Amino acid sequence: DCERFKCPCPTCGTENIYDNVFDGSGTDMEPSLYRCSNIDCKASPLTFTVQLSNKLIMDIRRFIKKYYDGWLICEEPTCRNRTRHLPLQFSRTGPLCPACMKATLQPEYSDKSLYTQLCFYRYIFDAECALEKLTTDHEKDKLKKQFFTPKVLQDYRKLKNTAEQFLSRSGYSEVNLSKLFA
Amino acid sequence: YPHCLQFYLQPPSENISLIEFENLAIDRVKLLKSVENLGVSYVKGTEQYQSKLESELRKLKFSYRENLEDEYEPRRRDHISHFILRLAYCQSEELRRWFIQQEMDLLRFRFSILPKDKIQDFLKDSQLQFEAISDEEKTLREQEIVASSPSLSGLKLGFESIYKIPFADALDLFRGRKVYLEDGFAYVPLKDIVAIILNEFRAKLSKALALTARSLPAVQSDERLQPLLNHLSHSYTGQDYSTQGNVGKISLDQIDLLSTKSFPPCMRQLHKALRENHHLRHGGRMQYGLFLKGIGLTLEQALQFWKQEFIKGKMDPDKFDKGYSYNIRHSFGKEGKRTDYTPFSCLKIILSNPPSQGDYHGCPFRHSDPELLKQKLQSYKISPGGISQILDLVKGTHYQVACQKYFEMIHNVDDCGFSLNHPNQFFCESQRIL
Amino acid sequence: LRHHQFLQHSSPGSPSLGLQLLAPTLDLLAPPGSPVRNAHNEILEEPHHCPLQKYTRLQTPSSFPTLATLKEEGQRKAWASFDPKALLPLPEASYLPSCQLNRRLAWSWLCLLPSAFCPAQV
Amino acid sequence: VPSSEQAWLEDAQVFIQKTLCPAVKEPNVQLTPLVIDCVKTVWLSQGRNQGSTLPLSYSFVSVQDLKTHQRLPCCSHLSWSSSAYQAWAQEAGPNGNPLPREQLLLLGTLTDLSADLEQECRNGSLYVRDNTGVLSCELIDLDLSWLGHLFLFPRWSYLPPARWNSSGEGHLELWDAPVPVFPLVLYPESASCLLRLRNKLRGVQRNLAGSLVRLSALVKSKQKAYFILSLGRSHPAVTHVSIIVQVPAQLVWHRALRPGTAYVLTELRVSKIRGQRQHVWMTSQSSRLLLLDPESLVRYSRLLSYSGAVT
Ligand code: SF4
Ligand SMILES: [Zn+2]
Ligand SMILES: [Zn+2]
Repeated sequence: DCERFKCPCPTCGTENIYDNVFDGSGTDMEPSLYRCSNIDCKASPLTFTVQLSNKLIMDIRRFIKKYYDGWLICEEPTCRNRTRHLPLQFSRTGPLCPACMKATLQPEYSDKSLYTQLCFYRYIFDAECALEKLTTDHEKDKLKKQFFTPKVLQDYRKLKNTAEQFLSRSGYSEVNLSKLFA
Repeated sequence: YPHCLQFYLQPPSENISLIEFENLAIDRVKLLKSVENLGVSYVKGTEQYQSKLESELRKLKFSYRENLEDEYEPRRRDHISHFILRLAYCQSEELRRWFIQQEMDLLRFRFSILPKDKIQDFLKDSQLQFEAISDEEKTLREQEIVASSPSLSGLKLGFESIYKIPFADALDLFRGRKVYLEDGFAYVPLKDIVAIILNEFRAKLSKALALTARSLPAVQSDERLQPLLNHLSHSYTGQDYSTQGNVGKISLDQIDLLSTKSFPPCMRQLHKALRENHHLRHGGRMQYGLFLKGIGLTLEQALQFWKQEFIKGKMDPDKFDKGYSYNIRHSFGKEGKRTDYTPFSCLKIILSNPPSQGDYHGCPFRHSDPELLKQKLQSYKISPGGISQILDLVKGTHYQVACQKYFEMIHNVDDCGFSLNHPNQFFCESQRIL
Repeated sequence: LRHHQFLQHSSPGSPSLGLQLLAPTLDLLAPPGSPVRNAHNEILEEPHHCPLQKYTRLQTPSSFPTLATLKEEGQRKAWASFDPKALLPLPEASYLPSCQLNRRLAWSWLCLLPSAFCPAQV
Repeated sequence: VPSSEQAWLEDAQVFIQKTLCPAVKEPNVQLTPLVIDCVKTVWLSQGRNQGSTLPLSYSFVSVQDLKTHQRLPCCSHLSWSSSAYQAWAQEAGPNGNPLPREQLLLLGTLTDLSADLEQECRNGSLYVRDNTGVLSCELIDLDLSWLGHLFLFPRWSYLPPARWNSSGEGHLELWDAPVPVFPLVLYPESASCLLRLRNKLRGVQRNLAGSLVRLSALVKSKQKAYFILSLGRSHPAVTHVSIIVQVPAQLVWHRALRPGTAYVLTELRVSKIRGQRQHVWMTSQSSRLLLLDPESLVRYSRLLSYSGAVT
């Protein structure tokens, strides 16, 4: 239930979506960044790592934009109010809508989303894992023989690194034990 | 074997990965449940009870050979595992009991393998009096030790590193006249050393345990740790082995044939029932229904099966479309995720969903009353001795093992191959042996 | 070519090809001249200059990739190298009608070597 | 007792007197009932089973008939139920199907050869002779008093061939000491200057002894198949002494000699190496012992010990 990664082609003009590292079917499977999807055109988007890099940041830097600006929405499935001026009264679940005075209020982009999505990015740029988890010997050996240079790997490494550091920067993966057992 | 063996203390205020957190949680809980099962199966000293555990335990990253101070991997894992699950069971006596009891027996086992020198020296590192005799005193005091206590036979006492004690903690080894005395520095075989260690451990451990339970509210202001806030013992397994879309493809007709040899009692009896009735209530099917995805037949094929079993029992051939079949189909749609989009696990057909009059969904071994169930199971052509030893565990209110022993008998194979947790896993096995 | 026949102990009368196929490697890299290493000269004599005890830097001479390998490989290297701009530079870059320019610039060629490849594939 | 248990109970009437003993002469009485009872002896030693005086699992088939009937390997111990057997396949690695349990009571005629050949095709090492099969069996260690008899084992490992036309033919893996169920010099440092001069210790065969410290492999040839071993004593004494071994009845010792161990041997010839002034001793046929800068392209390596696992 997150939002996929859409991508603009630098030459053919078409668009793309990058869901899982491998692009589909089994023994055929190929790396995502290899060939533009549009059948005919033959440009290979990998060779534009840096450009991808840009959009990556220039995309994430709106998701965060939402959260710290987080909407507030109503719960009693009739009222359906949308505002931000957090009111001050409180109860078990939290605060209370001013109009439907018999109901709670909920965040819209629940942080769980934000962290989920950042995991979703860091997923599809870290092929190394999904490569290791693969079962069949011969498939692994043949594909690696085929097209896993240090170069391609390194480029994945680069963008994946950007993502991972940018979330682990500081929000959520930590749980400060020094306040949890006092 | 590792340094690991240690008396829990001093919460390690690091700061860590949320992923690793829930990982350790699940791992440790698995270890606990397992140890309990493995134990209640056999008796302690049997070498199955050793082999199996020393396999599993080593498999889940907790016991290897020598390494650095404390940031060696498996000891750290053990450490943070416990000092998390501490937050698990702070809300019952029965719970805190079960947790203590299990950790107790684990430590017993996991400790019973250390080399003797490592044993005594680490006891030394533990507290003060944990010190050993000189074996010369074995010769010097064989008469005293042997004739004193009945806890030793003849003269053949092995080369155990016997121990010097303060009587002040011998509080049962001596009053029962079970040891020689040298000014309260009685000398006792290792057995009672383990005993006393374990008893002081239980004491101190409970004494700590109660404290956190008296200091809960902190977590209440977070919800990342919402599962382990109070959500472990519930309707998720170890994990989803027999999940959506695993190995299987079989045509309709064969089902009944396979039934007589492959359907775990709950299912089997429900399928007999719907073979007779050809009608079921609002909730009932929603077990059997998803259970069929266990083998994973196609909807229109499953729809056809149910249609046969519906209109032959006179269910209006028009209702079917806008009624049952509708939801039966949706059972593979958008919402149902972890609610319907999954099969069921015994810990969902036990811990909840009360079965009502004359209905069939629900664990027989729980809901079926004892002796009615006795004749009932017996009707599966079962030796009454097996039935009896089964009903024993059944009133021991631990049932998975009962299902287990039943299968073990009905196929006569003298290993359960696993520790069952899901009826569909049971099924995949039953088909494996063919 | 059946494996065992290609892998029999080579000799005129049963000669494999790997017997010779590596010929340029076989010869340009390591010509002969040092007599046999014997138990007198490995286990008994000291000092011994036995080859195994000697560890030596050794660069890379070659490799025999797949036909298809080279095909797609070149395809990719070239296609990627496809700089549109540097094809025709300033100023005539801005000195053509929208017909004639796309006309004259719809075609390109190139060629490449094994020398640009480490190792020198063959 | 129908044919089921008669399968075992016939060993007292058909099996042992025909396949586990040389039928060239009388069927020994020291062997048939002795093994008949020894099987249950070592069984009831521990005997984890339900209780069945017939160990139904094992039998006896001549050693070169597995390649005719069990075209697959066989490695077992005693008393493992199918479950406990299924509880041994992890200790280091489970990669690939574990060795099969075609259960038999491995009994073979021990000989320093296998076939009817004695000089050229000599193997030296100890292998199995039977009444319908004559095979090789991979040893571990050798002492010197088990030549020309029959030995039995409940612990054993076997292997069927690859192509009976090719090199990869069948063999066995021997785990434990030779168990027959039958009713059964010049120290290196103390002689450090004897052939150290040629003028003193050449010509005739003299006895020697010492602790094997530096032993290489054993090479074949067209004519001169041999090996050269080196020995001594403890580590703060850097000097060794060397012997050679070039006899079909003496490859047994490279199959028997072991580092860190010591020996006392007799009947060891001299060496007279052609064009090489390197006289040291050898053994011979009539001997029997008992147990006691761009120049840094090319660089010269170093030496260290280890002990690992096939990976
Ligand atoms: S194991 Fe659980 S689900 Fe399976 S038959 Fe027994 S009670 Fe029913
Ligand atoms: Zn494109
Ligand atoms: Zn409102």
